Amino acid sequence: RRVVAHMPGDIIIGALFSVHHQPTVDKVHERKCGAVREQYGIQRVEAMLHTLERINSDPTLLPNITLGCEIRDSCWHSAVALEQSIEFIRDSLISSKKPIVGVIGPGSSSVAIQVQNLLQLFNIPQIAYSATSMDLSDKTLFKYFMRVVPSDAQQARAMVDIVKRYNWTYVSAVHTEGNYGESGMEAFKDMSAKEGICIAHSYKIYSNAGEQSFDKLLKKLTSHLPKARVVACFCEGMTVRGLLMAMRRLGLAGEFLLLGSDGWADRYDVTDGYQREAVGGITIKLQSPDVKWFDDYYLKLRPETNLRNPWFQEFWQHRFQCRLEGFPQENSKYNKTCNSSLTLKTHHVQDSKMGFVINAIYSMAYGLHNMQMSLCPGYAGLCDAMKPIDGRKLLESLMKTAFTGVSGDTILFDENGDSPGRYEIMNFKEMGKDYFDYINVGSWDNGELKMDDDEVWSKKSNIIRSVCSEPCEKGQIKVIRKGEVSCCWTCTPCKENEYVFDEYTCKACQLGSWPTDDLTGCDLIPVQYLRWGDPEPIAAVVFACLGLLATLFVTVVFIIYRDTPVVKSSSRELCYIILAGICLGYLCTFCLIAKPKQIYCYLQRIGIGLSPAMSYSALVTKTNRIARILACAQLVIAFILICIQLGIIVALFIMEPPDIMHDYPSIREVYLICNTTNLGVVAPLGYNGLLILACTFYAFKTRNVPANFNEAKYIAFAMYTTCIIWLAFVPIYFGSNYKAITMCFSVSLSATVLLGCMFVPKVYIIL
Amino acid sequence: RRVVAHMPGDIIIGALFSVHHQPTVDKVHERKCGAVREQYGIQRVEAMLHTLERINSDPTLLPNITLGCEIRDSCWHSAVALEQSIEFIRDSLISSKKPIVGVIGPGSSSVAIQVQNLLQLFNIPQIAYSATSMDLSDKTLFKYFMRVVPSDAQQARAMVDIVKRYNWTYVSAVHTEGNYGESGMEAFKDMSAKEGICIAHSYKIYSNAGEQSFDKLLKKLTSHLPKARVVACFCEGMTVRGLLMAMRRLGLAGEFLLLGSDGWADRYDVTDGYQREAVGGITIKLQSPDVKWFDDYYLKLRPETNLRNPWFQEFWQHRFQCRLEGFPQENSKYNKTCNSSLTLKTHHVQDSKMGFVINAIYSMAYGLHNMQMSLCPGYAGLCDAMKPIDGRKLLESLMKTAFTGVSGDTILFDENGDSPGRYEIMNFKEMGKDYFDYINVGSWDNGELKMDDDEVWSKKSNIIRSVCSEPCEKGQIKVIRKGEVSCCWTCTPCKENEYVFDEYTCKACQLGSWPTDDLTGCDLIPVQYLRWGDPEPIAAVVFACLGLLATLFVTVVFIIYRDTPVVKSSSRELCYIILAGICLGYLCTFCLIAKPKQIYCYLQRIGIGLSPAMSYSALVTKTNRIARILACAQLVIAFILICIQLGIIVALFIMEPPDIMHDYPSIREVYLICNTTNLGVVAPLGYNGLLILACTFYAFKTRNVPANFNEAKYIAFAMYTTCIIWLAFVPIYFGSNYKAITMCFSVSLSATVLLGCMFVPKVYIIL
Ligand SMILES: N[C@](CC1c2ccccc2Oc2ccccc21)(C(=O)O)[C@H]1C[C@@H]1C(=O)O
Ligand SMILES: N[C@](CC1c2ccccc2Oc2ccccc21)(C(=O)O)[C@H]1C[C@@H]1C(=O)O
Ligand SMILES: *[C@@H]1O[C@H](CO)[C@@H](O)[C@H](O)[C@H]1NC(C)=O
Ligand SMILES: *[C@@H]1O[C@H](CO)[C@@H](O)[C@H](O)[C@H]1NC(C)=O
Repeated sequence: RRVVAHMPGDIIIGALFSVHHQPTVDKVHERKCGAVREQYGIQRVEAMLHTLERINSDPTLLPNITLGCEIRDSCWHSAVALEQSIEFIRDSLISSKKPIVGVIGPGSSSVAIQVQNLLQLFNIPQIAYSATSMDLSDKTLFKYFMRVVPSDAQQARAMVDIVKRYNWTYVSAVHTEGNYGESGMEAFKDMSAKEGICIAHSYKIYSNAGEQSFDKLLKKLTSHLPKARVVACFCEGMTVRGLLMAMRRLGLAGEFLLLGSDGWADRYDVTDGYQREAVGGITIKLQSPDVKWFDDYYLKLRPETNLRNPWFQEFWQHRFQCRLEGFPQENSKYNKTCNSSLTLKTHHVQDSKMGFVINAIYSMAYGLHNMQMSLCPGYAGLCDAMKPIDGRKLLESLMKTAFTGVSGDTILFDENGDSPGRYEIMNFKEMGKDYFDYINVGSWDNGELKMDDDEVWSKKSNIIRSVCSEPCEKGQIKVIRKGEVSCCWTCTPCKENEYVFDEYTCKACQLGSWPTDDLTGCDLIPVQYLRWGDPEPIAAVVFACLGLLATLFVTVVFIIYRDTPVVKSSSRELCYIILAGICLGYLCTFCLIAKPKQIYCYLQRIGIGLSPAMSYSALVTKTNRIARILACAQLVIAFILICIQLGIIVALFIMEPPDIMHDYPSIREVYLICNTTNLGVVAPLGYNGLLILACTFYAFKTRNVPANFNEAKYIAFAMYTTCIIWLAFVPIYFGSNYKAITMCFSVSLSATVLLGCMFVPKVYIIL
Repeated sequence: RRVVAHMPGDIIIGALFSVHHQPTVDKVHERKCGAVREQYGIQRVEAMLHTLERINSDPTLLPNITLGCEIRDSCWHSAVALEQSIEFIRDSLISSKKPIVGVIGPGSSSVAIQVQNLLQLFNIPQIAYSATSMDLSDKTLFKYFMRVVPSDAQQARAMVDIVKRYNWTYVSAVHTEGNYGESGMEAFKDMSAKEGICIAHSYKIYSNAGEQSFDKLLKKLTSHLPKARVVACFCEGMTVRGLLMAMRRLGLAGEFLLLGSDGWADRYDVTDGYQREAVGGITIKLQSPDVKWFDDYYLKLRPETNLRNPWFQEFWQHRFQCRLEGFPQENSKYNKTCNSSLTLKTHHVQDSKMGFVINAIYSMAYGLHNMQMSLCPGYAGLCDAMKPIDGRKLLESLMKTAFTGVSGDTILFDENGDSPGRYEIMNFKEMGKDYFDYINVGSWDNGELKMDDDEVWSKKSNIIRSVCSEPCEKGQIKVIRKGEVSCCWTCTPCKENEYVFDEYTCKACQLGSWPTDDLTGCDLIPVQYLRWGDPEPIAAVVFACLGLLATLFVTVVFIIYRDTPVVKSSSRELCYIILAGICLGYLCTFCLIAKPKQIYCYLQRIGIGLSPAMSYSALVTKTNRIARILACAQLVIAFILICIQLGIIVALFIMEPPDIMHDYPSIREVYLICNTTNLGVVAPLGYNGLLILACTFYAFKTRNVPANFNEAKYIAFAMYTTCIIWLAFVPIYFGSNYKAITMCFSVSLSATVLLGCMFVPKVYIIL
């Protein structure tokens, strides 16, 4: 029964426009709707009527095709829209009074969803101009749905893009609870993980929550205020006003950067009285090019002339509160009559989604045109393959369609039947006096963000990067995981020996290698040289040189005077073995102090093994001779004893072959030593000790022999001193790391005491 | 325009019955349906007409309420059903010619789903009588849906229940591919995991697959034929025929137990010609009580009398291929006329879902009655709160409704708007000759399965339990995981020392504990006793006794004759120390061989430490005396030497305090020994060795002293033998576990050789 605005045509596009207000709870079953909507309603019906006239008058597309329409009141309520959609469907069915080819979707998403659920069963393509819910992106559930508006998912995309632009990490996130805000925050946090942006706490409040509730929410948000300053509300306007109430009450303004979605977009009524409260906030609007087409088509519309629109007349009486008695719709509500002088241009503000409506209409027109060109390239009108027009092929054409819209830019439909995003970023800035207002600060389009950074803050004193992680020191400071968020670093330095393995992971490289200046990596420290002017090495060298000079002098003296009683007092043949042993022992000091080559690794051990063994073998033979007392015999004994230690050295070579060892006293210290282990040093020392104990046993028996001018007494004393020195320096050797120096001093002083205690009396006597 | 069977009433229940056949592809847009369905169609319209008359005539419920109906052709096709549903909805809307309160759902599930998608938007409760798809169980998607039939999920439940009853694990599973079979197999495998039933391989074929494809499927199934014998097909009849073609071709019958869902339920046409092919198969049907109500209401229906049903007349001409020229529906298709004598009782077979239709009708009637009683307990007719009847409250009543159905049992609606399952299990058994047919073998109801096991196989020679895991041996056989399925055990035995920790997991308990007979657990083996009649212990005891007798005799003899030259030859005072040492050493043997008590742990070590040390201390003093040669002095030396070893024992007690050790030579052997470690045995042995070496050194000097009638020579020889024995038995001690026995023999023989070599000559001389 309800009146339908019917424009005649050949291919007939239906539409649902929210002409009347939502009926209250009392008339949900009767379904008597409220007052006529001005901005959302009749503007749109006039829009499509004029648009269809223009398309009818445009030879550019659909040449011999006339497009009619039916406008049915949608009342912004699901029930009424469903009634009207039923009327559409039955008309189309009984047609098979004319079949509806497609339909322009209702405003609200919560209504468009149900209308889609109904239309999906009859292959009726629907195009929406206001449905922005992202649950309509599915094609499993809503196959026949087309949007010239981007979903709220793309609002979330724009917000995350601008946050990325301003380089923030630890931002707070609140959202209105319901269909809108909840899903919006889900999308936002979905697209946050792809950017590494952290979220403080996904707070969730109503628009009807108490002032106390709002204050509690503000306190909860401010709990992390020092760290988190940018609060993204996927918020309704009333939520914004609630938060502003809370901010004025708590007085915690300034740090709270209110980044809002399409809530307080341009709606200053949201923030009237609270201009100072939320200055510097960032919001988003849909791009709405003011279309002059409708301005010209609409401002010249008088009630009498505009006969085609049925309720328009009625609208007049409500628009101006005047009762046009002359007009058939002589409503008794208004007292005064309507003056002919009263025009419509006054207070004329067109809807904020006018571009979208026109875009949807052209979208369907171009869909039909594309399908016509695909299937009817013959007759300029309706071909054979179009007479039973089917929704499947029309939707197929509509998926793969594009054109320049009335707005100015192109309209593309992706896989999910969504137009690309087209947003304007705006800031609630303050003027000179208390006249704060909204100003455009750039645009967001299809992914590319063109913001005007210089416009906001007017300087480089913006809100600090809300982050839980200050940039770590490039030296050794490594990130940690506090377990709270994914961007809360405690830049604790790595170990002195560690390097920067990763940004979040630290490691220390292999032994010997030490990190660089900035711990970029690590490098191997040079090995020790062991030929130095160090006091201890030079002291050893001086001692060895003095010993060599003394040995050479005494050797020469004893070789020349080989018949004197003083020389005859001792073995005039076996002393050469002593001299050779002593000289080799002295040269051992020089052997150790050099570059520790493989050949040197051989020679050093060879010398330090042979020379002491040889010397003490001669000593033990001499002591045995003395014991016999109180010479082609003892030579063989001495040779065998020397060969014993030579065999020991050979066996040690066989067991553990020498190689140039990179000795590591620490990990930050690298020295170069041969592979002489504990066994490799003890074994020669063991044999030397055995010979020394033998000498001690065979000489202690003759501790008090003053023969040859007090010879044996001083020899015994010196040997006791030598034994004491050996037993004292063995632990000093093992309890230190200056191994080469210790061996040098030990052998040098051993030979020195021996030579200086057995030969100095002899030299003094002879000269 | 399409003719609607309209029964007048006050509360009007619509219905959709598949009156005509599905229109072919050529007339999907024209929507001209095919021939009139007999079994599925007009039976049901007559059913509901008579049922509504009866409910109208029953004062038991809805006293002053008359129920009308509209029957609209459903044509088994989605498009026609949607057209008719649109008509219903528009009638109901314009009513607000009379409002439809509810609707009886279309037959097919693929049609009921779409009709539900349409009706959900208008609060129109729908009850289905044939929709068995389990995607309709959801209430998120299909809120206003009621089923008097159970879903296919419950067919899967029944199959899994019977498999559980017959106790099978490793069963093959095949399913028709599509809406039916795929979802059915999903449900079956869902409910299999709750029972631990394994699946061979979820094979998936069409009903249109080639004979080659069917043969390939049969080969794939038979690939596991020895292990898996029961093949559950959630199968269409054509799939069954395909599998039977394959079975006849391959000739792999017998082992293949065809457990089928509602495919070849009673449809012998599926298995005609293949009676021998799939004997012994198990199938399921919906319980269909043959309702005599409809039999009486329907058999007395003549075309002329039955004016209320519009197409019934037409049905007549198609039912009998006679053209009733007299009747207004004088179809020209049939040549012959209709004889008045021609009745309808011939070949009368009612539909297999008659009970379900009547149950649905009564279900809606009882829903209305319950809601009436809930809201209108006043006027016997329509109260105030019912005039604008709403679907929400009607569905609320329908959810919480129950009654005794026409079938005989109750109808309950759970949370998901589903009636409980009611199935009859049937077997394709063989008669005497080649006359194999279906026979009922029990029922399944709401969860309780009442099968007739004795009916099937007629003996205990059923199909073997198709399992991958034979029952493991109760001893130590543990299950494994081959990685193929969750019930493929290889009953490998556990370790000899292991126990049955779990059915699938094995473990071995703590040390010492050994498993029981059946490895139920483990128990601690008793410790060693070490007081035995074993040959070696008894030999030690005999030796010790002989030694004690000899020692006592010689002690007495030497005490009496304490002045003889033979006795005077040795120390006539120090020999008492020797005798006491020897006797204590002998008693050590008895000390070791007993229960190893804590006090015994003390005493044994004390003795074995003191006695040898004391004896050898006296020996070393004697040897020192001899060395002085070649007495209140040596007594103190001996006492000090004894106290040395006593202090050694005390220090060993301090370091490692004795405790009763459960010694474990192996894990299956438990002995009881003190905590005498290597150190605790070597230290006394070390001291003993030191004294022995001292004795050797001091006696080897006097190896050839024939004084006192060849005394020292034999003593030296015996001491050499003793040293050899010690050096030989130390490794024998360390290279064995008979520690107590070894110590006993060592000490006993040491004392024996000592006594028998130092004293036997003396005794022989004196007597
Ligand atoms: N964009 C709207 C608005 C929208 C929204 C989207 C989804 C769910 C709820 C919901 O309600 C709110 C609340 C606050 C801000 C914007 C929205 C749409 O419905 O698509 C737009 C037609 C609606 C209009 O202009 O009134
Ligand atoms: N039980 C049915 C039957 C059914 C089924 C269920 C779901 C999807 C497909 C489908 O097709 C098959 C194929 C073989 C066996 C049974 C089914 C139902 O549609 O509910 C029953 C009304 C259908 C009838 O009697 O024809
Ligand atoms: C982070 O943002 C700042 C401006 O706030 C700017 O330096 C740049 O966009 C980002 N930083 C770097 C190092 O690129
Ligand atoms: C497994 O099934 C068999 C009959 O096939 C029967 O023993 C019983 O139901 C099950 N087994 C046991 C041990 O209960």
